[PDB]
Amino acid sequence: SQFQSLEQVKRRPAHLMALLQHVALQFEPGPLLCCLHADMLGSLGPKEAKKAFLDFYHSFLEKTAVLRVPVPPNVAFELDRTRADLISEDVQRRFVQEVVQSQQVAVGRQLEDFRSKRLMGMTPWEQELAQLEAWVGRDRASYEARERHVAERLLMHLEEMQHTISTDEEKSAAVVNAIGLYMRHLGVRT
Repeated sequence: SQFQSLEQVKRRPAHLMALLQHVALQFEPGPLLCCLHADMLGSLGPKEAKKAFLDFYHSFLEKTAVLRVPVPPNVAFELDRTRADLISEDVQRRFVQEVVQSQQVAVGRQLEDFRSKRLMGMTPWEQELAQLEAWVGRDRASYEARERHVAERLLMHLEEMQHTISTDEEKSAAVVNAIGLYMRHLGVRT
């Protein structure tokens, strides 16, 4: 049930990597990557979250952003009229939540597609995910360690096959960096 929702998969590194590889090769990766980085932003302090939000802006909200996601007109309007310093923590959370809300449909459809394809054996790394099923155990920390180990191998593999993400080197690089950033947040060594 790791794929029932983004909330459930965002915490499972190996399962998330499989989903990421699927999306990166079958859809526009922007929406899902945006949601993951937005969640990551929510676990940072006021100071760190401020710098992280600017990166989030440059990666997913700015006009020339390679991974630009469809931005709510209200947010885009306000961003173009708000100075970085003027950005309050409250206003920042609003922008993030509104942006994340507008990605739910696309990400929801992508999760749906992943679940259907998975039943047909049309999703990557199913063998690894299957093998993890036998090791949940009684110790959550030891299981979590196993998940991070598998995810690391999947991340290494995705980087090697970077060119298959897109013919645009700027795009594939942006995707790898984006996934790398979030995986590091889950304790997955790059």
